[PDB]
Amino acid sequence: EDAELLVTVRGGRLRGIRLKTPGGPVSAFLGIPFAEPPMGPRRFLPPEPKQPWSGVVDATTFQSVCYQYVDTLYPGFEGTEMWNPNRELSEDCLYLNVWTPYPRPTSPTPVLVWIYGGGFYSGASSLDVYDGRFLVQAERTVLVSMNYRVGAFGFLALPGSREAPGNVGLLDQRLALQWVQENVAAFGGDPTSVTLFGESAGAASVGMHLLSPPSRGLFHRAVLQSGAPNGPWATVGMGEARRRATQLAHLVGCPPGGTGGNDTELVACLRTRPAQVLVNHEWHVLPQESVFRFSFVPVVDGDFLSDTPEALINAGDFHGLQVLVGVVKDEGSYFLVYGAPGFSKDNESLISRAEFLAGVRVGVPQVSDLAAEAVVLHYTDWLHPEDPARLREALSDVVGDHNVVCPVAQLAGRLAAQGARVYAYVFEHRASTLSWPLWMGVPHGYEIEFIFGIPLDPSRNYTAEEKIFAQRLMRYWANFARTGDPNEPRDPKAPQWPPYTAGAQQYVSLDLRPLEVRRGLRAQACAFWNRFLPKLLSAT
Amino acid sequence: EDAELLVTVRGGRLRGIRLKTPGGPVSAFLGIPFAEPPMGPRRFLPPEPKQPWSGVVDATTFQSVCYQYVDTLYPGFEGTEMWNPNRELSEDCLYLNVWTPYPRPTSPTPVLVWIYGGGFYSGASSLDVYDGRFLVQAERTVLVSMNYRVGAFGFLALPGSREAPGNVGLLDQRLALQWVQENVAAFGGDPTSVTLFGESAGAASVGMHLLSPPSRGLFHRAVLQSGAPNGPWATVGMGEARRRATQLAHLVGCPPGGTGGNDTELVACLRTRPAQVLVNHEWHVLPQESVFRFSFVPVVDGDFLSDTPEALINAGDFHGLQVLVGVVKDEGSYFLVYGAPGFSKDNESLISRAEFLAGVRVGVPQVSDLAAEAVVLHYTDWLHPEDPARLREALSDVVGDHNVVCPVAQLAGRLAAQGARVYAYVFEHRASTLSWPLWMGVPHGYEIEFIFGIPLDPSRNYTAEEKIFAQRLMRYWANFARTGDPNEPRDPKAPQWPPYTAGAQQYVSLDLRPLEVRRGLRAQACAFWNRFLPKLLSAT
Ligand SMILES: O=C(/C=N/O)NCCCN1CCC[C@H](CCNC(=O)/C=N/O)C1
Ligand SMILES: O=C(/C=N/O)NCCCN1CCC[C@H](CCNC(=O)/C=N/O)C1
Repeated sequence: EDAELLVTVRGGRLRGIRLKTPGGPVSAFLGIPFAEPPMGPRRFLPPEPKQPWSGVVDATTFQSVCYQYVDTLYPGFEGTEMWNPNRELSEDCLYLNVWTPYPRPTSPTPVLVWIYGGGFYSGASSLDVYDGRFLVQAERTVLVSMNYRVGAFGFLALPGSREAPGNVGLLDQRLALQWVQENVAAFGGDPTSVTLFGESAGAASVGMHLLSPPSRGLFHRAVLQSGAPNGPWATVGMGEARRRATQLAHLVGCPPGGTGGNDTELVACLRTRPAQVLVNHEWHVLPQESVFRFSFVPVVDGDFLSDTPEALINAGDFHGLQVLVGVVKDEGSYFLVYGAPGFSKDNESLISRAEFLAGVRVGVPQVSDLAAEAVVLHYTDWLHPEDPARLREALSDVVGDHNVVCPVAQLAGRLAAQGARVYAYVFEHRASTLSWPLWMGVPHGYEIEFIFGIPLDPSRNYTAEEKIFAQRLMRYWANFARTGDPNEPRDPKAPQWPPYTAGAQQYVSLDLRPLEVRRGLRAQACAFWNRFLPKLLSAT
Repeated sequence: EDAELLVTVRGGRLRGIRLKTPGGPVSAFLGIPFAEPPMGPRRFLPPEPKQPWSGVVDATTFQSVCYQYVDTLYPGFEGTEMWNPNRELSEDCLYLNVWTPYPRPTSPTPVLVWIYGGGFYSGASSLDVYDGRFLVQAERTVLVSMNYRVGAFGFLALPGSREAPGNVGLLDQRLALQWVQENVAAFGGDPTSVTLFGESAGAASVGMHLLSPPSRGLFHRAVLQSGAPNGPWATVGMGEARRRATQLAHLVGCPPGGTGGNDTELVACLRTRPAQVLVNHEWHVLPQESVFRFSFVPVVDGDFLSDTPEALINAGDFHGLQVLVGVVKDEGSYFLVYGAPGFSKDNESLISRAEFLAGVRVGVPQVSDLAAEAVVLHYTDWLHPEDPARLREALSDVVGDHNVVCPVAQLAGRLAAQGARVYAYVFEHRASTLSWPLWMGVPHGYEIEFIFGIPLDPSRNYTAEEKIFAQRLMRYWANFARTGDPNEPRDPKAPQWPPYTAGAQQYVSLDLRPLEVRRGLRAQACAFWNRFLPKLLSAT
C-alpha cells in the first residue's frame, strides 16, 4: 500500500493507481465522479454536483464513455478508430481524471485541464492519445481531464424551455472546473494557476469559457488547438436548434401521433427513448448534405453566451489573459474523405475539376452560388486550373481555412489587439507512425500525440528525433502553463518565440527543426473569409 | 538629280526627302493626302478618297495634326509634351507617310503600318518617337503611318443618323489601308504582306480591324502593344454615345434656345462651330471624375462592328492569322498622376490607405461599392495593408490590369484557342533617359522608342546596350512582319520565343538580358477581372 495513492476530496476518499514512465512513476486518479449521473428525468438537464459518498471509491480505471456515434467509415483502420470509444457507452459518464507526479508535489503546482474534441458529438477522456502520464512526469505538473455530454444528450436544445435548455455539455465542463477549484489542492495542484487546453471542439469549448463570465473565474490561461468558438460549425441559432431537436423527436416517434406538442411533452417523450435510439438518428436531422456540420452544438440562447461568439470576441476586454493558439499544416485533409467526391484514403485522391467545384459546396455549405464562385476564384491556380494534385490541396485548404485556420486567426488577432498576450504556432511535423495516406500531410488532430508525450511510450515505434521533439513541445506547453510564456524563463540559447500581435502576426513553426518565426496565419486566404465573404452575403 | 525621291501614285506625283541614319540613308514621303479634307459639310462624315491632282505634291514634311486636346498637366515636361502635337492643328489632317529604304527595294517588300494611340482623343503620326527612319534602314522594310480624326471629329456619333454615324476615325484608318493596297507597290512594298501594328488606342484600333470584315481583307498580320478592342475604355454603347454627343452640342450652344433638337439640326449646328470650341468642351461631356474614361471612342453600332468586341472575339475564327501582343511592366503608373489622390510625379507618391481606397474608384469607375471592395481584397497585401509603397504599386496594378493587361490577355487567349498563332511579350526595360520618376518603372508607351530604333539617333544620350537592345527589338518586329514569327529562321542558336497558347500561356521578357520564357500574363489578377467580376456585376 502506497500512502500517495490515497486522497480525500470534499466528496469522499479515492484510491488511485501508479502508472509507469521510462523516467519514473506517476500517480493517476482515473474515474472520479464529479456529478450525479444525468439519467432518467435528469436527461438533457444541467449537471448536479456529485453528492458525498461513504467508503473508498475506486479510481484506478477510466469510467464509461458518454453515448456517442461510433465512426464506421474505415473499420479496423487505426487512423479513425483511435478516436472511437475505448470504454463501454453509458449515460453514467460524468467522471474526471487527475494525474499528479511522484512524489506528490509539496508546493502548489500549476494545473493543465484537457478538454477533448470531436465536433460536440464524440470524444472521451480515456483515449490512448490523451494519456497524461508522460506530460506530468516530464514537467511535474498536474493534469486534469473530464468527460462531458456530447451529441443530443449534451446539446439538444429547446431554447427557452427548462426541460432542455441546451449547452448542458458545456456546464459539465464548468462543473469539472468548479471541482478543480475545490479539490485539485488535495493532489498538489495550484487552483490559482489553471490552464485550460483543448483541441478542435475542445478548443472551441475553451473559447466559449473565455466568453462566459461564470466560467472565467475558474481558470487563468487558455490554449486553443485547431479550433475556436467563432467557427461556422461550433454554434447554432435558437430557431435552428429548435428545428433540429423537433426533428430528432419526430424520427424516434415523438410526439406520439397525435398528441403534441409543447416543449414539455416533447422532452418527456424523448426521456423515455433508449439512448442508442437517439444516437441512431443523430446525423439525420441537419441538411444531410455537407461535411463539417454537426447536429447538436452549443446554442446561442442568451444564457451561457449573452450573444454570438463573434460579438463577444469583438466587444471584449482581454487584459491580463495569456493565450496560446495554433493549427496544423493541413487542417482539412482528413475531413475530405467524409463526403467530398473523388476522395479516398486508399488512392491518391487526384480529383478532377468537376469534383473540386462540387467539393466546395460540401466543404462550404449553406452559401450562395455566387459565393461559391468567389471561393473557386480565390483557390484556383489559373496557370494550372485542371491539375488534380493542385485541386486536391486547394479543396483541403478551402475546408481547412473556412473551418479552422481563419476562425482561429480572427480570434487570435482580436485577442492580442484587446489586451491578451497571444502566442501562435503551426504544427508542421508528420508523425513517422501516421496511418493516414501521405497526401494528407499533417492532418487535423495529429499534434495531440506529441503534446502528450506519446512518443515516449517504449512500445510505440517512434524515432529518436520525435522523442526529443515531443519533449520540446511538452516544455512549451508546461512553461505556458507555469509562466504564460512558452519560452524558458532563462535559456537564451533556444530560439525565441515572439508574441502574436494583430499587426506583426508572428508565429513559429513546430517541427524537428528549431523554431522559425513567420508572419501571417494564411493572411491572404483568411482576408477572403473574414473580410470579403460577409460583405457579399449581405447583398444576396 | 536624285530620281529616287520622285514617285507617282494613282492620284498624282510626289516628291520626297532623304533622311540620314548612322547606317545609311532612307527615302521618306511625308504628307501624302489620302482623303479629301473633311471640313465644312464633311465634318463628322466618313472620308472621301482624295481626288487626283495636277503637278507634284510636296511630300518632304509632316502635314497638320488633327484637332485634339493638348495636355497641359506638366508644361515643359518631356514625358508629357513628347505626345503633344508638334505641327499646327487643322481639320485638314488626313495625310499619311511612307518610309522606304535606299536604294528603293526592287522585289516586293513587307510593309509595316503604324496606328498611333492617344485614347481616340489625341495623337499624330508626326511625333518624334514614331520616326520610321531607323526601322526602315536597319530591317529593309516599308513603314507607313497615317493620321486619323480623333475626339469628336473622329468619333462623335448620333447613331442611326446620316450626318454623324460615328467611327469615322476608324474609317480614316481603313481608307489609308485601301490606299496602301493600291499604292504601296510604287514604293517597293508588297501589298500581300502588310502587318498592322499600333499602341494603346492604336492597338485597340488594330484589333477593331480584325473584327471588321471590310478591314480584314486589307492586312494579314496584327501587332497590339498595350491595348485591345475589348478594353473597358475602347468602346461605348449606342445610347451613351448619343448622350455624349447631345451634351457636347449643349455645351457649345446647340440647338439654339428655342429650336428643335432632332439629329439633323444638331449636326448642322455643330458644323458651324469652330473646331477649337468643340475641343474646349470635350472633357466636360463626362461629368464623371475618372482616369482612363475617354469622351468620344468607337461606338458599337452594328455597322463597323456587328456586335461588341468581346462578342466578336468569342465567336470568331482566326485560322491563318499571326498576332503579336504585349504589355509593359507598369501599365497603370503613367495615369495615376491624372486624378488619383496623393499622386504627384515630383514626389514619391507614398499614398495612405485612405488615398488607395479613393484611388480605386477613380481607376475603376462605374462599379458598385461591393465591386470596389472585391478589388481592395484582391490587391491588398494583408500582412502590410498600410505600407504606402505597396499601396502605390497596388493601385498601379489595379489600373494597369483592369484597362490594359487583362483585356489583352483575354484577347490573346481567345485568339490562340481559335486558330491564330499568337506571340506575347512583356517589356521590362526602363530607358536610361526616361524623364518620368523612378517609381513609375516602365510606364505605358515607353517601349515605342525602342521599337522605332530611336536610341540610334546620335543626338540622344542612350547607352550602347540600349542601341543593341533596340536593334534586337526591330529584328523581332520585322521578322514577324516577314515570317509571321519573331524568331530568326536561320538561327537556332539564339534563345527561342515560343508561341502563346490558351493553356501554357507563354511569353518572353524583353529587356537587356537575353530572352526568358515565363507563364501567365498576370493570370491570377486577370482571373478576377475576366472571370469573377462579371459574375459579381451580374447579380448587382
Ligand atoms: O468527421 C466527421 C464529419 N466531418 O464532417 N465524421 C462524420 C461521421 C459520418 N456521419 C455523417 C455522414 C452520415 C453518416 C451515417 C451513415 N451511416 C449509415 O449506416 C448509412 N447507411 O445508409 C454519419
Ligand atoms: O491620360 C489622360 C487620361 N487619363 O484618364 N489624360 C486626361 C486629359 C486631362 N484632363 C482631365 C480631365 C479634364 C481636364 C481639363 C481641365 N482643364 C482646365 O484648365 C480646368 N480648369 O478648371 C484635363
